[PDB]
This record gives sequence, structure tokens and C-alpha cells, in this order.
Amino acid sequence: GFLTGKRALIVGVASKLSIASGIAAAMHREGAELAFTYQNDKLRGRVEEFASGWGSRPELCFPCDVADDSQIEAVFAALGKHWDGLDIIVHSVGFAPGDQLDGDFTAVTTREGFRIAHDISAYSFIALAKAGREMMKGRNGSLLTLSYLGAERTMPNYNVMGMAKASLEAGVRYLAGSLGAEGTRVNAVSAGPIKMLAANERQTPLRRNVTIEEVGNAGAFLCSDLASGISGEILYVDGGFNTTAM
Amino acid sequence: GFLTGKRALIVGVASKLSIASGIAAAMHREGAELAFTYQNDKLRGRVEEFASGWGSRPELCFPCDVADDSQIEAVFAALGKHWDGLDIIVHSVGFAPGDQLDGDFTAVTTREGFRIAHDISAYSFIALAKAGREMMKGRNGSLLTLSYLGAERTMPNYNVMGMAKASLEAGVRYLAGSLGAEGTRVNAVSAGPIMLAANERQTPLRRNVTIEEVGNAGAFLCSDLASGISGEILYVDGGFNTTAM
Amino acid sequence: GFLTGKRALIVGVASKLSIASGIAAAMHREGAELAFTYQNDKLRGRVEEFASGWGSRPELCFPCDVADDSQIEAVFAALGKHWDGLDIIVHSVGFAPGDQLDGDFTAVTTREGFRIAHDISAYSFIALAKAGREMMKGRNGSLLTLSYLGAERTMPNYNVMGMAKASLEAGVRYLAGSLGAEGTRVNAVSAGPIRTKMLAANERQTPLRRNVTIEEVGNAGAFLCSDLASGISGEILYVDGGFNTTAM
Amino acid sequence: GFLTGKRALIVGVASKLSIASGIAAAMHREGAELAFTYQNDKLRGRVEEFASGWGSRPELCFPCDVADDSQIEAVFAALGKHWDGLDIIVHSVGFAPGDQLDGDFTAVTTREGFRIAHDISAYSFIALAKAGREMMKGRNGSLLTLSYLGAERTMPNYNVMGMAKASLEAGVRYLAGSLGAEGTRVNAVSAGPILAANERQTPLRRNVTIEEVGNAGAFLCSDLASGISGEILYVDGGFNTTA
Repeated sequence: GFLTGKRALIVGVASKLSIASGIAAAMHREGAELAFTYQNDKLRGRVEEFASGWGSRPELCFPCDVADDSQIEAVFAALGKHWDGLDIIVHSVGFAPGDQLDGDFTAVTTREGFRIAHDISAYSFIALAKAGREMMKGRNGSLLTLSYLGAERTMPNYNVMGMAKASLEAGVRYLAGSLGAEGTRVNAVSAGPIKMLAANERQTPLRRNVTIEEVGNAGAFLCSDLASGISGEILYVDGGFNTTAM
Repeated sequence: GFLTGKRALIVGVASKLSIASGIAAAMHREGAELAFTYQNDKLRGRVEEFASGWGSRPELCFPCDVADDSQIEAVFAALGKHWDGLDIIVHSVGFAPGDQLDGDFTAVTTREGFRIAHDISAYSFIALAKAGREMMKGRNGSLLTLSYLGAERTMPNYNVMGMAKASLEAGVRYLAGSLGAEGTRVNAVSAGPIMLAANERQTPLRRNVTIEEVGNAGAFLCSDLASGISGEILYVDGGFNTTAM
Repeated sequence: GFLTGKRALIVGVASKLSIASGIAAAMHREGAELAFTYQNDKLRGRVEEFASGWGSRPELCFPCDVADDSQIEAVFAALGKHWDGLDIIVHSVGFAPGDQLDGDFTAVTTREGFRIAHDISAYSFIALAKAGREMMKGRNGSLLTLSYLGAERTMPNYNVMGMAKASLEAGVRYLAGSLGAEGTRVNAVSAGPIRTKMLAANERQTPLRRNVTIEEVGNAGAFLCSDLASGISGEILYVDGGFNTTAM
Repeated sequence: GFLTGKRALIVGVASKLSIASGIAAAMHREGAELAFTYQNDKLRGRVEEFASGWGSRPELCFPCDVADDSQIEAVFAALGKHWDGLDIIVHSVGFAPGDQLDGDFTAVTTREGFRIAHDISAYSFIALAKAGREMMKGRNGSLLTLSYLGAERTMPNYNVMGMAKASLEAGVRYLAGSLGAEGTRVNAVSAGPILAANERQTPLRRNVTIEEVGNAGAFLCSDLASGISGEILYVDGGFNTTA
């Protein structure tokens, strides 16, 4: 593939319906050696399952709870023992306590929900870039992450999560800003949604939802040297929805 | 003036020549009855004295550090003994741990520094929108806050305060979708700075703006003159934001 | 008022309830003395009559088809006979021929219709900017124009005119950049829809649950050309009650 | 390559150092059958040479002034006598009268300059979509145009092209939502310069190459980007994201 020879870490594979899971799949098709992290022992089995069919193996799977600094550093110590270097890190972690994500925004949003949603979904990505700066030394690789339109504009019940996404995408630009002198490109892919999920379909220009695959392909490219003049981008894979108003 | 009749709470007055002091002035020029909070006990005497010259009294000054829900709540419960309603809350509290705003971003940014920056400089706004929802009921008021170009494009050492602001700025949009129904508008004012001579030559107006200028806009935004504007981020920077080079 | 002592020219007054008039009314109400252009010979009587309720007189009205560079300066040649200098230009004219603004974009959009939509809606701004540069010198004044959300995101039956506003909006920035040196501020107001079935959804979405009024879009527009807003140039002020910020 | 199977009409090829060229090389490399236009009678043979070096031949080269409606017409007519379907149209022609790109924006900008600036740099796209609608129909194709930061922000001596470009970018958006239902995707690459002080600030601390813009340009018109429409993708090292 066009990603042959590169070696990527992949954070937050939790399912195969996931958006993470479309990316890993397309990233193997394109020739990448992969690794995976799983948040907890519950999901440890199914990550390793998926991993094995994605060109990877149980021994390239590590426990990581991105709320923890050490555990992230631990991931980069152990992985660093199978590969002489890392090229790509992928970030697919979206988490805010549900009571923040259903009701009147102003009403339900608590300080602690704000703290968490931001920590898990925004800064984890800076820590990942931090905790792996060394292993991406002189690889000219890249970092990726996932965002949503709700960081640029408002929608029902997405609520405080749009504040996290807005910060992430900022964090993306500042990451591009600093990490780039050593040749790291930081980018993010903003995907469309995967009754009213059909009111989306008929305003989205392509009259259809994007597939976890198309986001994979698009997130694959952004990590390949096909995308090597491209940094600080937020790429929208949403059938063109954001370009609509009425 | 164009604000007479309106009452306004001002959070985060800390110096005579801050953008917040510019706002505070104009809103008084325009007749707003002003109330103030103070960050801690050192600044107390400073804030009371400013308040007194902006038509208010120390009676209308209350202790608040926006890192604590409980003190915040005591603000509106203390004010509510003085006012049977409130029109405006002006949110000019911008802060992050110093070491994060000095160096390479990836290197100097910390979990705890992140969490603080975002707490004080962003969530505090929503905590004020909440804690003051009742006092603002049925008055069709407004909330103003301060952001900066750092939320939208990068620039030296602003670092994590560029994520904070972007989170703020999204909260503007969201608080707007929410409180709009009831008739509260929510807006922000993104000011220019006040060798930074590079900025100036590039800035279309060839100068910087002044807290005066940032305050008239601040004021306008919170006055009935604005009543058709909400969810908006008004750039008071002489055009600098619109230039690429 | 706060425009007191300021002089403005106002282009585009064609109805009594246009955004053009909302501005003109506002701007008078805050002290600015005004001048007006009529698009052609049919609107002269309307425009003049309006102008008198706005402190202006028949004499302060001028003919001008913004498709004509020569008429564009005829305004300023003639105006500078009553006024040694000018402070504001308000630019409020939206027109693409009707067949362009109806149906499927790609099908009904034609080269000429495109040409017109951009020459009227967009270049003309730059031309009032040009033509009146001399009279605005020294006054630390401002130009103001009107845009729409269509330019930045799509909405049915706006078609080519969103292309002509994105051009315009870009134009605002270039003018603001060019003329800032000598003091001229250049900004825009970008109103949401105005009242009189498809519009009822617009207001369920917009944060303030109501459309704006020309009294709102005019105050914004007034303010933006007043020394109160002297720190503001290159800006596109949204007046739509927050519509532009919502997606569902 | 990921464009294998695809056929593509490229508008704008005129120089070795073209952006237009960078896309064609990267596109052909990715396995597309290309086909080109040449503005005047000069540059005719020069297009042809490049064309014959890109797997094409001088019979898939057609005369076209994007200013004249009838030629663009005649382009797709003739092309449909060699080709069954069309998959990609690429639009890489920028031209404003030179005087307009030299001096004070207000002062040098004239109406005629405006007109040409917009007709060439922006209407041409629409017309290419328009006049080549039928050959794309059925195909789930894609269009691609070129833009620049001057639409989004100001800079010296770009002047009216920032206006042309801004329009074009809406034109991307309006097209995309018009031709989406039938499968046509519509995007743009906003490519940086291929300036010395520019370089200092862009994040990668370097300028982009026509191979870097051409790749992404190719990617977007390929089925690997079928979930993308209406975009202004930025290949400039992240310069847009910097203040």
C-alpha cells in the first residue's frame, strides 16, 4: 500500500462498528504494521481478536487508560521494545459522562463533566503526542485524531462535548505548530454520523451517510506521505454536510 | 446612554488598564448599574475602589474565585438581596498556569495545567451562565466573554490557552443555543494585543486597539442595540485577524 | 446620538422596509446627516420622499446605476458640491437576475447571470470605495456593506448569489486592508432572514427563536460606522439571532 | 494505483512547473487515462508533448479558452467521441490581468479586471461542470479546482484574485450540493506557494511541492475520498493555521 513500511499505534478500538475500526482496517490494506491499545481488561480480548486479523498480534496490544500519564508512558516503553521506532499514532477516544450529553446544555453541564470530557477527549491526544515524541524522532511520521462538526457549530444534546472537540482541533493546530520542525504532521478527520439520522441524509450533499470505511480511507491517506505537505488540517468526511445551512 | 436601565455583573476586574476595566467604564458611561466580584482578598481593596468610581459601591462587591461552584453561587445569592433581577454578566477571567505559557507547546503543557486553564478560562463561563440563570430570567439579558485569536490560529507561547479559548468560544455557541429561547443572548469579544511592532504594521489600522475601543464594542454587545445578535464572536483587533501576512 | 457630526451616503434604498432603510433610519436617529442614491428614474420619487423623513432633502439625492462607473463618480462630483468631505458609505444592494436564483444551481447558472450577480452585488462596493476615496480622506470614516449566510454555507435558491457574496466578503477584507492606513474602516453586516412556511423552521433553529428586524440590523450597521466601533475593521458582523452558529 | 479505471479531463496545463502538471503526473501514476486542453494555438504542441508523456496522445487534446462558452461545449462533445464516460474534471487555470496583481487594492482594481478575474478564475468551473454534466452522469465522479489563502485572508498584491477565489470556493460548495444527489463529488486544494518568509512560519518549516499538491489532488478525485464533498483541503504545511 501507500502506507507500506510505516508503523502505527491505534488508540480506542472498542468495537468493529467503531470509527477506529474502519481506520485500522484500511490502514492494513495499505501495508502498515499496527499496534493497539485497550482501555481495560474487559475489552482486552476483543482488541487482541481484531488485532490478529489486522496483521497484528496479542503481543502488540497494551493496556492504556488515557486518563493516566504513566500508563501512556508504559505503552511507549513496551511497544518501543518490538519496534525500533514509531511513525503514526491514531487517536479515537470520545468520552463524557452521559448526564452531560442529554438535556439542556446550560442545565445539565457540571464542572466535573467538563473536566472529564475535556481530559479524555482533548488532552489525552496531547499526552499521546508528548509520551511518544521520542519514538517518533526522525521518522517524519504523523499524528491523527477524530473530531465532529459540533465543535464548530451547535446541535441537540451533543452539549459540552462540542467544547472538548473545539479544544482538540485547537490542540491539533498547536501540535502542528510545534511538532513540525522535527517533521511530525498533526491532522484530524471530522466524520459525519454513522428517524432524524435520515433528516441528515437528505441535507448532506451526497444524500447518504459516510461509512466507517470512507473515514478509514481518508484517515489512511492523511497518514501517508501522499499527505506530506498537509499539516494542521481538519478533514471533513461527512458527505459534505458542513457546507449546508438550510 | 445606550445602557441605562440595565444592571451588569462584572467578573474579573483586576487592574485599571485591563480590557475588563475598559468594558466596566463604558457600560457606566452608558448608564449601566454595575456590580463586581473580586478574585481574592488582596485585590479586594482594588476592586471596591474601582467600583466606587464606576458609580457602584463596595456593597455591590462580592468574593469570588471562579474555581469553586459554592462561592459563585454565593455571589448571586448575595447580589439577589440588592437586585431583584440582573441583565448582564461580563466574563473577563482568562488564566493558565504560567509555565505552560512559556516554551514549546508539547513540551511545557501538563495534564494539571491543561485542566486548570480549561477550568478557569472556559468552564467558569458556563458556571456563571448557570448560577445567574434565575436572576436573568425574563429580562432578555446577555452574557459577554473575552476570547483571543489564539483559539483559531496558533501563535508563540499562547499554547494551552489556545485550546482553552477555543473551548470557551464553543461554549459561547452552545450557551446561545440553550439560553436563547428565554431571551438571553451570548456573545464574545476577541481583542487584539494592547518586538510586538510586527503585529502593528500588519494590522490593517496600522495600530493596536485600546481597552476603550474593546469596551464600546463590549458594551454595545450587551445593550439592546445588539438585540438581534447572539452566539457571535466580535473581533476588536483593527483587522489583524483578517490578514494572512 | 452617537453618529452626530458624521455624514453618510446611502446606496440601495429601494423599499421603505429594506435593510437599507433600517440602516438609514438608525443612522439618522443617532445624528448622522445622510445622502442617497436612486437606482433609476422610477425610484427617484420614493427615495426622495423617504430622504425627507430622514433629515435629508431632494437635493441630497443623486442618480446612480452601480453598473456605471461614470454615474458612480457623478454622485461624488455632485455630492462634493454640498459637502467638503464624507464619513460613511453604506452599500446595500443585492441583485442577481431572477432566473439565476431559482431551482438547481448548476443547471440555471449562466455566465452572464454570473457576471451581473458579481458586478452588482460585489464589485460595486469596491467602486464606491474607489470613487469616494478622495472625499473620505482625513475623516477616519468607514464603509459598511451587507452580506448573507449563503456565501459561507449553502441554502436552496440562493445559487450564484452566494458566490457573489463570498467575493464581496473577501472584498471587504481587501478594502479594509488597503484603506486602513489612511483611516477608512471597512466592515459588513450579514443579516438573517426578515419577516414578511419555510421561514418558520428557520426560526425554530435560530437561538433567539425569532427572525431579526431591520431595526436590529440597522443598529449593528449604525454602530459599526461610529467611532464607538473604531477598533473594528475587516469584520463580518452576524445579525441573525445566532443562526450562523447552529447546524441542526 | 487508486485511480485505475478512472478517466480524467485536465484543464490548465501550460508549464513544466505547473500545479496542473503535478496533479496529472500524480494522477497518471495512480493509473488514470488523462485528456487535456490547450488555450491558444501556441502551447498547443507543448500540451501535447506533456500529454504523450502522460499515457495520453495528441488526439485526447482539445482547444479551449475557458472564457468562451462554445469551446468548452466543443470540448466534451469531441471527447465523447473517444470516450464512453468521464470520471474526473480538473480545473487549474488562474488568471487575472497583471496590473490588478501589482499595487494598492482599491487603486489598481478596475471593473474590467474584476470581470475577467471572476469569469476565468471562477465561472470556468461551473461551466466545466455544466458543459460536461452528461458525460459524468452515471459515473459517481468528482471535480477538483485550485484555490489559495487569499480568499480566506488578505495579502499584498493578490487583490482581486482573493475575490475571484472566494467566489470559486462558494462555487465548490454550491456545486457539491447540486451534483451530490447524482453522485458527483466536488472539492478543492488550497495550495500554498511553490516565498522565503512564508516558509519561516509554516509548521513544516518548508514550502510544498507540486508532487505534494498533486497527490492530494489525486486522492480527492479517487474512490478513496468518496465520503468527501464540498471541501477546501489545505496543502501548505499548516500555514493557514498560523497567525
